[PDB]
Amino acid sequence: IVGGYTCGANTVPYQVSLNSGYHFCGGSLINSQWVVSAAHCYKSGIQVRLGEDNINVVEGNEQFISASKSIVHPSYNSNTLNNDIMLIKLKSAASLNSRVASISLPTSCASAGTQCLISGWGNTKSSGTSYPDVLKCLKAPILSDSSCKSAYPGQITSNMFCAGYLEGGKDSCQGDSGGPVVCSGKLQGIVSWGSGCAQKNKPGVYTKVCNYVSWIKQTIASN
Ligand SMILES: [Ca+2]
Repeated sequence: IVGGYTCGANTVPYQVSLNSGYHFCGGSLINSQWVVSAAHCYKSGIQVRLGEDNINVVEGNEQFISASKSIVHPSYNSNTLNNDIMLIKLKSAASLNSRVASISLPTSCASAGTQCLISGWGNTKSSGTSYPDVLKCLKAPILSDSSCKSAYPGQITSNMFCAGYLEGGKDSCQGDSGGPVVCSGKLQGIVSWGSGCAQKNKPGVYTKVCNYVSWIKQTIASN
């Protein structure tokens, strides 16, 4: 997260870190045994880390649970990042309380202008590299389809939306991928891509979760 703020320990209780010896992506807990992330985060050998604030220090609310299966969306195209979404099942159920909690799926697609909370452990610099160790947060509005397509001609599908600031300075970034965009208490986006970070007229691009609620529910119901 570039230009954000320190969330505070366990204030984003659905935020997970995907660990394969190191944090490599975020995700969102959507029930006690399922996490949703970005398909471009896929790898074997994932351990899901819940209850994290400082990902380099054991602070006392962590749950470390290995993945039993990962399901990349059947239509994921890694070249275009269309359908950049995947589901990760936990080997055992997470224990849920105030510091570890699932985030509700949307009942509808949120509108341009809605303010959302974007969070992750990714790079905090647009020129250079500094990773924060504790969870960072950003409040940002969903942008119109027309501003999104004008920023990224030929690249925005119906499964994507932009959020952030056309002036730059505030954005998600490398290492935030797979993590949440939450608006009015519902998971509306997954951190997916962007040209650099916090650049002018290059806002963040996010997987549009509302398109995938039926796939997520039916996948969970049969796996
Ligand atoms: Ca920790």
